[PDB]
This record gives sequence, C-alpha cells and structure tokens, in this order.
Amino acid sequence: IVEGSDAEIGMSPWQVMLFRKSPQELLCGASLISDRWVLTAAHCLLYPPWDKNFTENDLLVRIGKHSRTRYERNIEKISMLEKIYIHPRYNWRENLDRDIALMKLKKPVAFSDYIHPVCLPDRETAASLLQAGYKGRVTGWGNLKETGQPSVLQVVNLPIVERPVCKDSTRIRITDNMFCAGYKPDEGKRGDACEGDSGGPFVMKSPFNNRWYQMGIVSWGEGCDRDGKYGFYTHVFRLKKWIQKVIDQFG
Amino acid sequence: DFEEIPEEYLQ
Amino acid sequence: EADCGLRPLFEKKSLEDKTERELLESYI
Ligand SMILES: N=C(N)NCCC[C@@H](NS(=O)(=O)Cc1ccccc1)C(=O)N1CCC[C@H]1C(=O)NCc1ccc(C(=N)N)cc1
Ligand SMILES: *[C@@H]1O[C@H](CO)[C@@H](O)[C@H](O)[C@H]1NC(C)=O
Ligand code: NA
Ligand code: NA
Repeated sequence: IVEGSDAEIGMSPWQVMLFRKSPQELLCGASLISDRWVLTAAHCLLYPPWDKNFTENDLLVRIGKHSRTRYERNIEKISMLEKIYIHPRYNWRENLDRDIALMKLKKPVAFSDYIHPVCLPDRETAASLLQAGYKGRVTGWGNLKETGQPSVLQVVNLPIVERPVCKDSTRIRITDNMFCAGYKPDEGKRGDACEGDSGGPFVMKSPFNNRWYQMGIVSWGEGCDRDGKYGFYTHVFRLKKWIQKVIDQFG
Repeated sequence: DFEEIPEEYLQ
Repeated sequence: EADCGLRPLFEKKSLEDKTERELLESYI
C-alpha cells in the first residue's frame, strides 16, 4: 500500500495473508468470507506469463495478522488449503478479466477479536455503493513504493473512479468485471495498492446496516500511485453467481 | 525476513 | 455469516476506527 497508514488492531479482521511454504514469504493478500472459505485474486495463484502456478500444498493461509513478518503467537491462526477454485473464464492471457479465486480450508477457523468474516454484497448494496466518488478501503502488506516493505498491515481509503476516466487511463481493455479507484492528479491526495497487496479486499461500510462489504479484490495497476493511473479491482458482485455456485457445490 | 512458523504447519 | 462484516473490536462494541467517517462522508 502506497501512501497509506498503519492499520489499527482488529481493523480488518477478514484480512488474510497467503504465505508461500518454501521459501517462506508473502505471496498475496486474501479475505475471509466464512469459517472455511477464503477469497483472493486468480493471478495470485495462476499466471503463466510469469511461470506462476501454485497448488494447494505450496501455500498456507494466515489469518488474524497485523505484523507482516512476525509469527503472532496466540493471535494469528494458520490454515492449510483443501482445494483451490479459479474462475473458469479468468483471462490471464489478455487483461486479467474475472481475476478471482476461492480457497477452501482443510478445517474451519475459529473466529476471535482478530478473525472475522467480511460480507459479500447483494445487488442492492452494490448498486447503492459502487458509485464514482464513493470511497472504499484497501488493506495489505504489499510494497510501500513502486520500487520498501511495511512492518504492519497498511490501510488506505480511495474513491471509486468514473468508468470513462478508468478507461482513458490505460491501453488495456477494461471490462464490466473490473472497477477502478484512486485520486485524480488535480485532487491532491494520493494512495494506491501495490505489488503484494494483490488479492486483498476493497471494502465499503454500508450506511444502511453498518456492515462491511467486500466490493473488490486488488487486481492490477500500471505501477503504483502514479499520477493519472488508477488501481483496478475485481468487481465482486458481478462474479457472485460463480462464488455461490462453488460454495454450494463444494461447501 | 519472516519469522519461522511452528513446524506443525509446514509440509 | 449472520454476523459478517461486524468487527469485534469496532462495530460489536460501538467504537469507530480513525478513518471510517471519511467513507461515510463520501456516501452522498
Ligand atoms: N499492459 C499494460 N499496459 N497494462 C497492464 C499492466 C498490468 C500489470 N502492471 S504492473 O505494473 O506490472 C504491476 C506491478 C508489478 C510490480 C511492481 C509494481 C506494479 C499488473 O498489474 N499485473 C500483471 C499481472 C498481475 C498484475 C499485477 O502485478 N498485480 C499486482 C498489482 C499491482 C499494482 C496494483 C495497483 N493498484 N497499483 C494492484 C495490483
Ligand atoms: C497448473 O497446475 C495444474 C496442476 O498441477 C496443471 O494441471 C495445469 O495444467 C498447470 N497449468 C495451468 C493451469 O495452466
Ligand atoms: Na483506453
Ligand atoms: Na494515481
């Protein structure tokens, strides 16, 4: 996260770290959506242009974390993966369309003050909240700058950007399964997700029921926090039918 | 720079 | 979950975090 701040304790209790077993290192962010299911970006697991193809046994999920590097004894919980499900129409060839994956845990994780699931949006909440200018929040342990790394989880609030501005910021073909967020050059304030924040949640707090909803997944961006560029996020509601289908069939 | 995690979780 | 999206250290105890108001203020 570039130009963010340290998270408060328990501020993002659905935040998950995807951790490589060997060598031991941060792979990506992710989010807890139930006691057994974790949501992330497909490109965290499968990206052939960079020879990335992780299987279940390569990774661990670490939940309840605040410190990036410490083993947070008596606070974090570490889970093994039973199975990975990548969207069947994930477009890694072109533009990362449908950049979404689910991971089923081997065993249910116990909820605590530091571990708690985020809500997935319904159509109405998505319609109400996914509007240009409305702000969401992104969290992660990724790079502090485009080209170092944070001691603890970082957070930044960013406004959703109008689709034509998103499109005009890039040569990539944008789809309805993506949205973008960030400040414009004229707006002064800045901030963005970065490498390592991939897969983490873009959340919004509903003013109707005071619950946090995951509207996006950190997906891609041209550099980090560049003027005139924006961060792109997987549109969670647009892919919710797939999410439900996987959970219904395999849960 | 990562602290080793308990061996029980590794494979 | 029925209790999804309500944080034990915040919503569940009616405490606000330091910047959530920034979000609310944008929901015009
Ligand atoms: N081709 C054109 N013209 N545009 C699309 C570029 C997509 C690509 N951009 S990139 O600059 O390589 C991303 C990056 C990599 C390393 C360090 C910093 C930033 C990118 O983001 N990719 C390529 C495949 C995976 C994904 C990724 O790295 N995602 C992580 C990520 C990086 C930055 C952001 C952000 N919001 N700035 C978000 C996610
Ligand atoms: C990735 O790994 C799986 C399982 O080992 C394999 O079947 C697949 O062909 C590999 N390559 C992909 C998905 O592009
Ligand atoms: Na364009
Ligand atoms: Na920018």
